[PDB]
Amino acid sequence: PTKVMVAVNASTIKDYPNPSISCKRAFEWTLEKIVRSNTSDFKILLLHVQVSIYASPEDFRDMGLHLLEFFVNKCHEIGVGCEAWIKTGDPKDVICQEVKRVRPDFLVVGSRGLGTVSAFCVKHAECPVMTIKRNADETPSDPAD
Amino acid sequence: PTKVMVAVNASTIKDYPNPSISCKRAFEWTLEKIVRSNTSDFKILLLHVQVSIYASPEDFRDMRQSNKAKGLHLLEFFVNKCHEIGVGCEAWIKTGDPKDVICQEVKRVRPDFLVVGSRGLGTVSAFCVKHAECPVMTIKRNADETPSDPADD
Ligand SMILES: Nc1ncnc2c1ncn2[C@@H]1O[C@H](COP(=O)(O)O)[C@@H](O)[C@H]1O
Ligand SMILES: Nc1ncnc2c1ncn2[C@@H]1O[C@H](COP(=O)(O)O)[C@@H](O)[C@H]1O
Repeated sequence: PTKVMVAVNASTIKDYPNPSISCKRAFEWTLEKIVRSNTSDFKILLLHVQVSIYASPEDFRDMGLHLLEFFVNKCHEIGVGCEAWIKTGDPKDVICQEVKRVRPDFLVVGSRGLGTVSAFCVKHAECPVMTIKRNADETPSDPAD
Repeated sequence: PTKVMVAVNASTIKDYPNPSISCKRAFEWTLEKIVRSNTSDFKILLLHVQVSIYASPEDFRDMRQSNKAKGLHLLEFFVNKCHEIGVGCEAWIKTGDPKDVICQEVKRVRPDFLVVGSRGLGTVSAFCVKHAECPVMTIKRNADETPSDPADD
């Protein structure tokens, strides 16, 4: 079973807990075009890298995981096996550290196509890397978003 | 069926008409890890980018070693590889600057993704990842087939 690591992160423009447009597209494309209906031939490894006094009812209302849950649901829905977890530190380094630890067959990263993370992975990950850029119609006017 | 474009080129260290170590690794890896036994779920699109008076027998040997011929022999190697395991394929040659042409071909043919080998030098693979208008899979060579000078392919 081909182990596909998918680096997933939060959106900075879409409200929380939405995944970034880039990693969502990358994830969905991978399921559409790579996994297809062959759901037992692949295993998705979802990695997200992450960087008390109460005085009124209001303070209780005010009071990474929900991201992972979005993708785990997507996998469950079409029946692909997955494992999802969080590690801490600099995302591009940690992704690479996790590639050498987990040894997935390849790494999927979205990319905003700005020329940080996706470029470093391609350069340094110790497995093949699939870089997926956003569709034109879902690319924000400012590509950095 | 997922259209997989695979950019293939000739080796400069291996005698002709051998594929480069990197694109060979790239192709074989894709068959092994992506296509697997599901040979009808994928279609391989093999692209090679290529960069008359005869006076002596030697001129005919040269012709047979031209880029055109280096090109076709290259395509035939991969088409045989596809046919052997029963994966549908299409293979052709375009002319010009390889990185530019690969990208032009991506937008013309519209494959679901592009597979390129990579020597891991930090020319072609990095340009594709940056510019191709489809997903790009970059596959580097195994340690044990990487020549002492990584520029060699
Ligand atoms: N904090 C993170 N944790 C896991 N993956 C990340 C993280 N940040 C970025 N990525 C990956 O990098 C992609 C964006 O790459 P880039 O545009 O080069 O920053 C996202 O689609 C993710 O695949
Ligand atoms: N003439 C060419 N035609 C098609 N693909 C090429 C050509 N030259 C290089 N490539 C692709 O670029 C890869 C090498 O990438 P790089 O080491 O980054 O130059 C090869 O493995 C091929 O996948």
